[PDB]
Amino acid sequence: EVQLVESGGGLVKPGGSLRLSCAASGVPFSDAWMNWVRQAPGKGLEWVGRIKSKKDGGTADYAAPVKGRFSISRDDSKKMLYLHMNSLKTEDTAVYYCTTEPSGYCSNGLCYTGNYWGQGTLVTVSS
Amino acid sequence: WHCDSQWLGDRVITTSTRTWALPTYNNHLYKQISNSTSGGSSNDNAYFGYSTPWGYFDFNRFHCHFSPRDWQRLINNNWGFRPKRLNFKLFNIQVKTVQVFTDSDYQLPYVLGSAHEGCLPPFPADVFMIPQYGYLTLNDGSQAVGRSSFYCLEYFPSQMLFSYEFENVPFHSSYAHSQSLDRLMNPLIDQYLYYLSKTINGSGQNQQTLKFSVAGPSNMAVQGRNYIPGPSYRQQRVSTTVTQNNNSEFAWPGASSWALNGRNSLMNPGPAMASHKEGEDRFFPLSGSLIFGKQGTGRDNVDADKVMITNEEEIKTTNPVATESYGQVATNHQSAQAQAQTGWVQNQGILPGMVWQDRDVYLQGPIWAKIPHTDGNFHPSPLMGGFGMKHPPPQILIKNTPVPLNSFITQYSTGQVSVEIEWELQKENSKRWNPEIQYTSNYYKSNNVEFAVNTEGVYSEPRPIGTRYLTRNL
Amino acid sequence: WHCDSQWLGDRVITTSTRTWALPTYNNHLYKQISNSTSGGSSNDNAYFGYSTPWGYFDFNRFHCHFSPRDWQRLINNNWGFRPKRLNFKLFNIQVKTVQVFTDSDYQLPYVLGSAHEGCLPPFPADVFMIPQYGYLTLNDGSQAVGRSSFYCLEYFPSQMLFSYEFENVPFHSSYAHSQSLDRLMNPLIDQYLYYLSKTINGSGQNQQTLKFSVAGPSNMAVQGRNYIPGPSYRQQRVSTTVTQNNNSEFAWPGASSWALNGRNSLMNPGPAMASHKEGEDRFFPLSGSLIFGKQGTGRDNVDADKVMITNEEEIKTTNPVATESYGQVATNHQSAQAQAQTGWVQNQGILPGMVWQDRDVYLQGPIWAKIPHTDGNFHPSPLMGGFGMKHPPPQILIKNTPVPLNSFITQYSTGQVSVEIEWELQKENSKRWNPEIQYTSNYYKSNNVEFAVNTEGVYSEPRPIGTRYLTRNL
Amino acid sequence: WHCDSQWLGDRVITTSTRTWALPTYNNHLYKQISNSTSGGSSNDNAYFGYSTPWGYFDFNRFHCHFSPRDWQRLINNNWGFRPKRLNFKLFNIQVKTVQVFTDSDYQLPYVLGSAHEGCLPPFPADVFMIPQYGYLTLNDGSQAVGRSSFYCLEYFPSQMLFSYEFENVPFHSSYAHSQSLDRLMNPLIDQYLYYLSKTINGSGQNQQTLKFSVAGPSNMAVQGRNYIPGPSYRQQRVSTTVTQNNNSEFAWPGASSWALNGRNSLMNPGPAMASHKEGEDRFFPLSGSLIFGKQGTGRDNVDADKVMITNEEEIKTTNPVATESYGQVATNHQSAQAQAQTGWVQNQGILPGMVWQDRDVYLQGPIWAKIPHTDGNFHPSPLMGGFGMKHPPPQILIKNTPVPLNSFITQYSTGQVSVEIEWELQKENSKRWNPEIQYTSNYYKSNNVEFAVNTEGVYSEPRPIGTRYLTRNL
Amino acid sequence: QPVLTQSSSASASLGSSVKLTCTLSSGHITYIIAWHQQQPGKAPRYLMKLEDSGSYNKGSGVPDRFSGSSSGADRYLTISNLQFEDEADYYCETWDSYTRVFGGGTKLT
Repeated sequence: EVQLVESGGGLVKPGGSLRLSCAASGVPFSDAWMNWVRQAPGKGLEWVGRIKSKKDGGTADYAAPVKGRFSISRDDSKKMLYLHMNSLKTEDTAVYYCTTEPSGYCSNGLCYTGNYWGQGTLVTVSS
Repeated sequence: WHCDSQWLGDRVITTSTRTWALPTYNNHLYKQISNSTSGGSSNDNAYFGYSTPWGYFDFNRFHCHFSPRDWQRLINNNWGFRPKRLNFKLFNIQVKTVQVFTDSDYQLPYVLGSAHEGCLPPFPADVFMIPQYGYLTLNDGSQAVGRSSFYCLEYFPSQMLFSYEFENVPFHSSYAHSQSLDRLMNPLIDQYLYYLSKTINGSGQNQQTLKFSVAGPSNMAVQGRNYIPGPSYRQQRVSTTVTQNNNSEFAWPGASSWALNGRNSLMNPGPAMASHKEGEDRFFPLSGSLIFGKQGTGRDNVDADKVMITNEEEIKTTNPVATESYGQVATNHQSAQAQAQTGWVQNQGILPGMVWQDRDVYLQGPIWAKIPHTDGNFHPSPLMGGFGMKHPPPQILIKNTPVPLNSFITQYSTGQVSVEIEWELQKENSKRWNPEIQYTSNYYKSNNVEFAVNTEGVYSEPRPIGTRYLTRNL
Repeated sequence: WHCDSQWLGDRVITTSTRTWALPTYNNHLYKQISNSTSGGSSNDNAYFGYSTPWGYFDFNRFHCHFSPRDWQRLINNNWGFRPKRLNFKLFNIQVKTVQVFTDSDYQLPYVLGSAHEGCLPPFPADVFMIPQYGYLTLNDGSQAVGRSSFYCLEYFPSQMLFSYEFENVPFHSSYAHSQSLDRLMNPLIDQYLYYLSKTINGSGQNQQTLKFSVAGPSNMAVQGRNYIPGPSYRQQRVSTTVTQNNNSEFAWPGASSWALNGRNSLMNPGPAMASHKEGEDRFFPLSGSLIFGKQGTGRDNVDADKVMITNEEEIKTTNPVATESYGQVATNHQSAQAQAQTGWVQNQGILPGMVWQDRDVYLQGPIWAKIPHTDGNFHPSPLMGGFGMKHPPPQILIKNTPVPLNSFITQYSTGQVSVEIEWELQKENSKRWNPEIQYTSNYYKSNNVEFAVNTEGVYSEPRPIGTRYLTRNL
Repeated sequence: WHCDSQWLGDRVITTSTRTWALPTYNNHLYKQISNSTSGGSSNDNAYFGYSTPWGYFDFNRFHCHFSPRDWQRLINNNWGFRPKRLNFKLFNIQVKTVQVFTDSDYQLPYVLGSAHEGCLPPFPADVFMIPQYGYLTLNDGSQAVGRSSFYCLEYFPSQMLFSYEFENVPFHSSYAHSQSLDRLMNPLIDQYLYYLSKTINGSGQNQQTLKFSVAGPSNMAVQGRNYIPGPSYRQQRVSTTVTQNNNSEFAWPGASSWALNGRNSLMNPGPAMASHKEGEDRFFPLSGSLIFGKQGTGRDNVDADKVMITNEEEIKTTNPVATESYGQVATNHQSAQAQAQTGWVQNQGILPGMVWQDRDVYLQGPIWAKIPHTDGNFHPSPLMGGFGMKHPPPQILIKNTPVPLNSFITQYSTGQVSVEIEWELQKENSKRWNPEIQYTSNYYKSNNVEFAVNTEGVYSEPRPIGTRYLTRNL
Repeated sequence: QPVLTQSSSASASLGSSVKLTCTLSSGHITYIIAWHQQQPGKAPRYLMKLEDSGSYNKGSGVPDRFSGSSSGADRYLTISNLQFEDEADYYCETWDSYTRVFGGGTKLT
């Protein structure tokens, strides 16, 4: 059973920086691609970025709005996914979900065809 | 000069006589070769070996011994075939002495099972050059190790100027099942075995239940079966229509490989598996199919119409598809807290009760291979097709005897080579009512006749011809 | 009439005579059938084939040849058995001519290995109906392909109104090991081999140390072993207490399957694996058992107590549990910067040095299956149990001759059938001191007698009887 | 007294005589033993069994039958060996009667295949103590089950005070290949097969193409090959430089293991795989390599300089590295949407066309094992090395007859044992020009000669000696 | 970059089937898509993903009344039996190697 919890959400002034973290469970974190998506209150889902697995290279992809402001990091040893936020905007305030990559994740010659959303974390950017 | 084929009962005797030319290689020297002498940087491609002045005769491909009309006559009328005897001759020597010896103890390395060029040409009027002999031994990078070997071929006694008995091997199976592994059942009758049809009554809380049902014609996927399809090692799927393919380079990065002593090697062709699902002919495994070139095709970066890609779709009855997963397995214990979880098997080894078909042989493809000499092996039949043998037809080495000290006279030889193989046949016993599929030429008119010369006199083979046409029951 | 069992030394002869009734099928027509004729749209359930007016005789289940007391006599006193010869007779034809022939070249599809209903009844007084013959061939969806075969059984010579010798097969093993694969050791003595006991001295930085201990009686998990258990392909674990099952429909979604040519077939019953861990009797593998219905059990969605679920737990000595992972492997290289990571091996194929037990045969279950005709197979012993054979007992086809053109006389036939099989036995040599487990009846009073008639004269078999009671060493 | 080795042609005859002492075990009692009696709380370590007053003779290790020179003479000059006959003698009985019987029907549990201590000493002047016979049986926890067996060895007829024919086994291959599995090719010639060199023309959009190239000497990784390396089950990699290992306990947590009936046994030594890559000998698999121990070492938590870790590197030509993945399999279908992906394969079972070498045998290591009696096995050769046998050298059980009822006289016996084995040999036919690698002593001076007593009279064997020196072609 | 279009909101009465359209951009036609439901107060739930062929892989924890099918460049989701328990935003997503795109949501009532 795969479980994904997020943390690091709270109040930050419009100028400033914050880190979010996602600690994966029940999934082979080393072999899987991860994703961040955010949902503005009363609005639909919006994708943020992904982090590819070590085998495929540690490169990360970013959505056009958040490009260059945010970074995604991963700690394979600690099985945690990170989102570093810098230069915030009022519009940024959303519930940030930690989701595994939709295609799937294949570990040790076995593939898994289904997707697991995180619990979600509310981030209110205000002063 | 003997070239012909004698069709007698259950046997075939195919004689072939060719003219050859033997140059002087390496200026009569045994020269060390490695990737350094070539300049190769990469680690996977590192090698160490020696190049020898000797040549060798390679008759190891089918189109050496079979004409297209003999090959059609074989594959349409017969279920199985295999070699019995071998008779080799070398005559009409013309030197412009010549040493020759067979290696009947297999004391040299065996380079014939590697599918190299240099065969006796398919068309008898051709003259062929004799390829150079060389062998690789152990290496670390481009360096050797103490365990590496050096073989002087002058240290073998040779005749200055034979018959062979093939060891017992199974018939190559020329046929394609008229049943599938999963449909072997009687369509009219129910089984007496039950399967679990329903785990819940309906939408709601605490609805768990167990309901069992008879497996029968109505639902055939759940019936119990006595056998399962062959093993799988998945291949990537490439498309001949290039607009499905990804706009990225995945030729080496995306290919299935195996690693030995730190060096990766592409898995080619690999375990025998169907090439594509029924209805999809545009896909082929990345390294899972034998690819032959058309006549006159260049060496480097040819397009997809210059090569002939063979496909195994005949064996899709008993074998998994190369580009698909073998199946699903359960990855967890369910409970009220935990839902059922399954994973898709990418590679599956041998399990008891599997069945499979080996890879097909082609007019252009290899006949035999040598089984490596080892403590163990499983299903030694070679992966490129043909007949695996612990004692295959021996290597035949030949060179010009040097006439003079580095100063020698430029000298070459030529002659005739007649090779004769006795092939055993297995007749088609089928009671099938309706007519078989056959191999046919097409009556529709064309500029040239297939399997014949053009206006410049160049013999060419239009398409790869497989061996499996007639059908059997599974 | 011949029914009895001659028990002679190491041999058994089981004779069974029954009465049959043969109707007229398809009004003397061959008919093309497929899923489109029935109407099931699913792609996994797609089929194509033909139905024939012919019927056939199926004695392939054990309870045809064995009374319950002859079975109890077989399994309690004997370690192994296997069929040797067969004698078949068909007499007392009563038509209210009759064609019959046997297929001794195996030129027809073979439907007798799929565990279909239609056997000679277990109870000698039951008049039974012969099943209809039909077969499936290749298909694409519901359509045929150019490679599909059609067989007219009129085109086989028949006799209008024999003995068969079983090919050599291994003794079926009726016994359960008194040892387990990992406990084969001497409990009193140490090994001379060392294992790695400690990778660190204590809690703190830079504590890396390397310490080796002796494997022995105290710690048995780490000892070296010459053999490892057989292969596994994991099944989902289902509970017979329904409130421990998940509240969702996972019959098909959470099941282990294999895919062939794009059709997913349930993996049933699958490789031989222990049904459940020691002490847990309520869990069975989802698709990984044989499930027999009780007398009168309905066809569709019957409850859990209408059926009989067999358990393989006798083989938990050499075989992995069906619902468990085979083991663990390492997924990385440790270093100062990375901890040791491992993962579960859900499905494992054959490795050298494995040992395993095949699946048990039951009084209800099948006797033999036909090994497919293929280039290769591994451990051909069939997955539902019994004896695998490349030339099994042939199919015996029978029909009524049409007497008149679509206008015919309504007509049927009846008569007697006596099959006689010689069985070879393997005696129990054990030096075990304490008494064996035997298969016995319960003495406590019941309204009915088990394996006997009720007040309506309807014979019933209360439970499946396995073959494994006596013990051997591993 | 007979000790000497007869070297005659193609065979050897080795003879060993030792003096022994036989005590009185369990005060002439049979006693039930389990982990409850032992005190272990773990399930993986749980067991149930019996200890007996009997002893037994174990000659199952090589150094019993071979001096260090006879081993040097064997392994340098021979390509293979295997036992033929055995002649066990027991004489010069001295008591302070004696029962002896051999178990030739294999009706007792067989404990000689578990690599226990208690062998005849390597140095002929030592006097050894006969180990106590005990066995294990089925258990639920520490409790027994109704299927457990009890064996009274008194119920076997014994002689109050023989010769054996080894069943046919393959020659153990005492050689190392001078070629590697991937390098079998002719380095000088192109193949006629093509591979997919490129999938895109250049950087940009919509660049897809299929470009094919010839597999040849320049790129050897992509060539077609008939055979693939043997199976793999990955082990964790430990370094003998302790700072390179991770700072945490991972000996048991990170180890490769298999599970049987819910009990986890370490995978030791496991499949035959090369210990380490070329150039890295500081790494060794966690449970992969047979670890011996130096003389006078100690039982628990010894350092690394107190053990002898054997390496299998000679088989790195045909076998995958134990600490590396087998290879990569394509894990999806590429398309315009998704990039091609591949995944590491940790464990790979048998595929058709695999070849492998078995594990080497050492002067100190075991000779034979007993193949379990089961319905199936694959490549029964044992995993600790040596010769697998269904009916191996019988167990020879010995005890002192009691002289008195629990009151007895304290008493022991002693005497002589001689065992003589005939070994068939396979001579080296190699045509290699340059000299072989040999097993040789080092000239450089030292305080003590190797494989010899010291000033206190303690014999010791300094290093493990493998059997693989001479080379063959692959 | 693909563009996912879908209806703004659609409702159905209990016990009946509702169908929901998700339209792929042109030239992205062949892409595989996945469906998610989000309860009004909860994190989204993966439903299934459907190919251009009409083949679909349903989730592990999902009822059998969900199914999907596709015409050219046009994707569907069919809720055959409507239970008051599922009415929620149904999002349609599609992914590419470079980026992942979501639909605007469809509120079911």
